[PDB]
Amino acid sequence: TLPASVREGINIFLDGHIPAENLRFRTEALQFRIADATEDLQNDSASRAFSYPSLKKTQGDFVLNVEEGEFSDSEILVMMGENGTGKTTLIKLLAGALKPDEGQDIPKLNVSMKPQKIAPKFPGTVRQLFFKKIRGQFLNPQFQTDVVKPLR
Amino acid sequence: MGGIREKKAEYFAKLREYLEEYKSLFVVGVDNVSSQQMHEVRKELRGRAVVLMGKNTMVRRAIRGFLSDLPDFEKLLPFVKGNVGFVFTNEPLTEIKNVIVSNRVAAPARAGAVAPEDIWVRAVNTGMEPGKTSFFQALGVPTKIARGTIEIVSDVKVVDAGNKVGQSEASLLNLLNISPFTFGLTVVQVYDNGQVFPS
Repeated sequence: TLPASVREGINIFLDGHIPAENLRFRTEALQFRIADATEDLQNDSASRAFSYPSLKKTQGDFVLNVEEGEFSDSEILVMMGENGTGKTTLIKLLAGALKPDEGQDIPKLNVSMKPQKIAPKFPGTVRQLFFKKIRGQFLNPQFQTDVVKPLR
Repeated sequence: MGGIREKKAEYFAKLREYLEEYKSLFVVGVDNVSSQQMHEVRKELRGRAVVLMGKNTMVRRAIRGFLSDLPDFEKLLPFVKGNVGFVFTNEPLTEIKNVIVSNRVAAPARAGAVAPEDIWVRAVNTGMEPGKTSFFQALGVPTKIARGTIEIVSDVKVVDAGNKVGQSEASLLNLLNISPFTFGLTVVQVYDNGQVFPS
């Protein structure tokens, strides 16, 4: 486009439309849930989910400390912070991939995990790999909208 | 189609003379066998000597017996089962069984039927593309996707003899193209000359 101001260009971007060009570049507008919008449920499920105690994982060059926290069912938790902080380490411990230097987390739970940096190391083609994991998830309409149709 | 006999005592009367005309009398099972298969099987018998009719109109071997001196009553437990015929023949006992029992007409199993013998499915590629592999697994046939085709992991027994074949079990086997049994006139009994032979 023609050059614009900092504030102005950003504002137009988020609308998903540009007037001179007259194109709706993005099919749907971006919106964030207010938190008023969310469903209101009493949450616990089985009374709360599992909980982890203090954990520590020390490489010998880096040390991670964790404060006891609780997790509940049907919730979502964000993890933020800078890399090298052991954001990755923490998740691994919960995955059971890593063993804590101190602390323990032996849960009954079944865990699915997605790694941070993805480098291929699986022989096979893309469809075969995803079908082994689950077919039927591939059938769902949700998955058509998000994965299959956009990329092809 | 109308009400007129649909005979009673008349068809019995033809049947009466038929046990008496022929030496060897068989009690036989159509139930399983298709009728191109039965009708062909019967073509063989027919050149040699012939088969005739009944219900309980069949069980009336007693009247036939009563005319002569041969059985009653006296027989072990009247062996008749669902789906029985009588084969009247010149043909001696042993040969009749080898014609009928050996030469059966192919055919696939059925859902809700008791398997007569052990059922197995082989290992190898079904040749079929990805889909509901799950249906196979439900039966206790292990399968997995290898090379983008559905393959059966191993040979195993799906059903044993004397156990019923489930409705799902049957359908899935038919898709595989796996059949295997011999259909025909399942011999259930013989009379010849005052003597009773079981199967």
